[PDB]
Amino acid sequence: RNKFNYNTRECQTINPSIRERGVSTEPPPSDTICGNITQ
Amino acid sequence: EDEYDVKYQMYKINARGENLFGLQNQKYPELEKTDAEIKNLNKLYNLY
Repeated sequence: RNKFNYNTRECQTINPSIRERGVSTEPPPSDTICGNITQ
Repeated sequence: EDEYDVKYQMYKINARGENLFGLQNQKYPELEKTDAEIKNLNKLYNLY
């Protein structure tokens, strides 16, 4: 009107996506033997 | 038709510049009179 007409603008940022992923470890295995003593 | 059409587009860029500079938009009635008369004329002649 008195200040001349303004000018529209646009800006947007980069929005990464949210993912839900779940993984597992495991208890390592073990061995259990029995032996006798030789002569 | 072509004549008042190019007149109309000239008037359009006129209004563009006038609104850019914020002046009072100049208004013209003879183009409207032309448009109405040739509108009825062209509708009847196209139907014919």
